[PDB]
Amino acid sequence: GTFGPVHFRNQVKIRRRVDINPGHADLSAKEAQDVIMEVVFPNEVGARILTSESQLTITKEKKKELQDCKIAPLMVAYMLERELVRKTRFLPVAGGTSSVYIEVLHLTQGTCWEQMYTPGGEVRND
Amino acid sequence: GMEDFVRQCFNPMIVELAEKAMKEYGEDPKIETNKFASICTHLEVCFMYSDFHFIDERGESTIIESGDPNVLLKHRFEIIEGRDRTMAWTVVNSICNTTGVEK
Amino acid sequence: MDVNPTLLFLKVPVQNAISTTFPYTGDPPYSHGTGTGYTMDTVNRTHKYSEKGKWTTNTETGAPQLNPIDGPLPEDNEPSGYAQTDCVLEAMAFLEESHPGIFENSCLETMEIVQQTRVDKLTQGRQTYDWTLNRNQPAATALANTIEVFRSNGLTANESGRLIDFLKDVMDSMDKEEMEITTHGKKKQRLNKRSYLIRALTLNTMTKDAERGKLKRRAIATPGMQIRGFVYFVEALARSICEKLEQSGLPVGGNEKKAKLANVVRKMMTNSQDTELSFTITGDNTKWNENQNPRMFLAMITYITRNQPEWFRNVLSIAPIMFSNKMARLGKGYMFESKSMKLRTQVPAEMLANIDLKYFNKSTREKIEKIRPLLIDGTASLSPGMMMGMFNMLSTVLGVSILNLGQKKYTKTTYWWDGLQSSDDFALIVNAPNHEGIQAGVDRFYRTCKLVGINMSKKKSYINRTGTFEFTSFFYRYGFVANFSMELPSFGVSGINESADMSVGVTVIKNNMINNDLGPATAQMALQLFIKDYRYTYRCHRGDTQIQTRRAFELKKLWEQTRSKAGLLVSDGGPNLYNIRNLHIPEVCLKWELMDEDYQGRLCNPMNPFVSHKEIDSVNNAVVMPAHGPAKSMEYDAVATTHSWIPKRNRSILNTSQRGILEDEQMYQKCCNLFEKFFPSSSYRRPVGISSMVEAMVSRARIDARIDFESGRIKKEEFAEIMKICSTIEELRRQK
RNA sequence: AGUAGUAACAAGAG
RNA sequence: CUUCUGCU
Repeated sequence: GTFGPVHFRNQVKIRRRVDINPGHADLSAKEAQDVIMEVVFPNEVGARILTSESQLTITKEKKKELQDCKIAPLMVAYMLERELVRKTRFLPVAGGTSSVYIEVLHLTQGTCWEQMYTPGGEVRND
Repeated sequence: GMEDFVRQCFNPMIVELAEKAMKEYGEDPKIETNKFASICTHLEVCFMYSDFHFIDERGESTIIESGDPNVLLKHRFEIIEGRDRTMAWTVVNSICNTTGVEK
Repeated sequence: MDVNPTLLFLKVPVQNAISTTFPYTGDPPYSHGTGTGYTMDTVNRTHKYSEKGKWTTNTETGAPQLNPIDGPLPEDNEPSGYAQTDCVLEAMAFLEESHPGIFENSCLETMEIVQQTRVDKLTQGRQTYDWTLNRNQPAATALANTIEVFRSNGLTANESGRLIDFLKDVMDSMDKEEMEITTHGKKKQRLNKRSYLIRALTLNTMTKDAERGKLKRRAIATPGMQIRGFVYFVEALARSICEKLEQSGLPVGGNEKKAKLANVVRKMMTNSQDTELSFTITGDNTKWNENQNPRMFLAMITYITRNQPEWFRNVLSIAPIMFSNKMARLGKGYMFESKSMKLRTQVPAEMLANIDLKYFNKSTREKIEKIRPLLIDGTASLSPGMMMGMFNMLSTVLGVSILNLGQKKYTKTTYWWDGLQSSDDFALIVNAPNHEGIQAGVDRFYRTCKLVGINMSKKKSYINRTGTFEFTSFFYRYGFVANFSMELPSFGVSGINESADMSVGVTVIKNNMINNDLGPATAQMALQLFIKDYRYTYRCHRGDTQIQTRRAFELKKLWEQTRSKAGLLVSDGGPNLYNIRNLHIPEVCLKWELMDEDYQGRLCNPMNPFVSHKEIDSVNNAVVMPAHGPAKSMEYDAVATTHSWIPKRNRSILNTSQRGILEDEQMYQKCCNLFEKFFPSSSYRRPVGISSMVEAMVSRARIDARIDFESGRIKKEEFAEIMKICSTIEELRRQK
């Protein structure tokens, strides 16, 4: 991340719904669970079947990454759910509402100041 | 009428399996008697399609009516039918994920 | 030079400095002893506030009942529960007219809920009165005990797993002539129909501990398993209705609630005419629960469920019917002492109906004399009022209906009103051409509330110009003011475990910075104070410190062995690396790049014995109770580490008659934990099926053994042994 | 005695 | 006596 100057201003934070976990943009709740189940409990999947190129790619990548993993399956499923299912919460925001910005909301937007911050990594085109 | 005929013309576990499946399906066993008999015939035939059939050490299919418990015989057929959906589909996934056959 | 902090209000507006007026840095006033006195006082007050009603005697329970509905109108500002059914129905009808289809849509959704709700949902929550033991038990334990009792008595319809079937079973049990229960010496007890009914409608009572802002203590009530089933559907319907009401701020919570209130109030202030004077009334309603009669909720449920299927109306209306016949258990009892003989003793509440009055003081003697007529089998009949009513959403709907009645099209006058209502708290905005109009509107609103039984507390309410008010401890001064004192108890060590505490502490600091106006300098100092408290509480001081503690040797050895000290977790004596930059990063991930590989492997070893995982519903989640309001579920980001252990459990039940229950719990765990070894997804998703566990586990074992053999994960000898054992298990189940 | 305050503690169950 | 317990 990159830090810019801190500007003292009269911050007016409005309460609205913002993204906590962006999840996967091409998968819905159901799609996420379908991949989760298939990756963590391939035998207990049930009648559900993967029906999307995105689901197949994610399942293949996670299975390749989770080879010989002795971690407790419940933790793996919980972490996958965190990474995939979209989660939103009402927060008093003044700047960007993206997850990359909401997570550092405490550091960037204050009651009488704003910290110019540019989170690392790539940003979603949308 | 019909329920008594099914009780008298089928094995205890067969009628038990059929009736339980009826309960999980939603229909009452004492009302939809034709369905009950059809289910019992189906279950019976499915289970017969695996009775006495085993695989020996050479991988060849053999038939053993008097099943010896000390003989290392692997059943040739695994009955998916007669179990709860969940358990059945669990067996389906176990077979697909290990053998590789499409689900 | 007498310093006086109150004089600070001469310059800073009270609201901007409201945090100063909160003593939340001190210990909350706990309650000492039994809650019998408070419960009897609450019953006596509830019956006194409806003393002019009709007295009847129940034909089933045989206990006296009071019906204040349609009683005389209030001739004084004294709190009155004589609600008028026609006025309540008229208010509901006007509410429906103002929001067409609200009841139809809410009923459609609630109906579906009823169809899809499972029995497990009753496991949520805590401290339910288990009628099989006459004691408070966890919701899951009370539910299981009730289910086991019903099965032993022939009520076998709850096996479908649908909550409506369990409710049906409850109804059949109510019609049962005799009930059989088990006690433990595993004795059997028989309950007659009357006694069953009394113990099925009984509500246990305790004292509200750690309540702030009140001098006198109060008593709260918990219902049994039978009532909880219908209460869930009634609350679901009320919630569905409240979601569509603009003035109802109850269903929402957190920032969503503040956002709703700010938007609603803003719009209310806006649509107001420029030529119309505006005033705002702030204040609670006195004796809210003691005056909300269950018959009124029955009337509202019947009106809401108009045109709906008869089964839906019956299932929704069962809850108010049972609550109208509810009996409150007095409680622990009373304690006596002899100074001359120097000895103490305890009299159970069940003995108060027959005990002599010479042992009590004047106040308790009067309370006993006044409650004696209503005392039935150690429980007092409590038909009037709603003792610690769970119908918070329904009461909010009623209050909103009264609020909605203040539109200019209903008042048919120059003045009009609107506002916000949540439970017993409200904020009313009245617009009128002049002060006379404001007074007329206030009087009309007060009288209409009295009509419905609701009654504004003139003692703790005030009216001022529109723009500033207080609602549920949120102080609005042209915009909600960020009060920080309310969140002070949330600081410090949460007390979950060595790992969850750190993540929760930093998460609390971050949340307060975001929401409660915590300055960055204050955030830094807070972080420092929290780390110091954390270290002094878990004895995890820095390895290079000379502080002496029973855990100092292991920490010292670990500090000497590690090469990169900065990588050690704070729980292992490592230095604190947190700051405003990374309050959102879990410490394991924050120090991962600095941790030594050997220590990193030891700390995150998945085979470690300390880490334990329950259902996913209880993974990385904790229950935190703030200064005001009920318990809330807080989700924290933490990595599974050896520090994520579980604290010891209370063993006081180990030397009592009910010790067998704990043993049973152990047995159940011994079986459920084994099932997890057969069905790995048992925790992530609830398993389904009608077959016995043993049958499912043996079948799964046979399938897995075959699949492993075919794949080659096991040898011929291992497979032969497995099946041999499976056949032995089947024979063991058959032999019995 | 003391804590404390509408009722307790100043150990309790074997 | 000794055993058991500090939210049951």
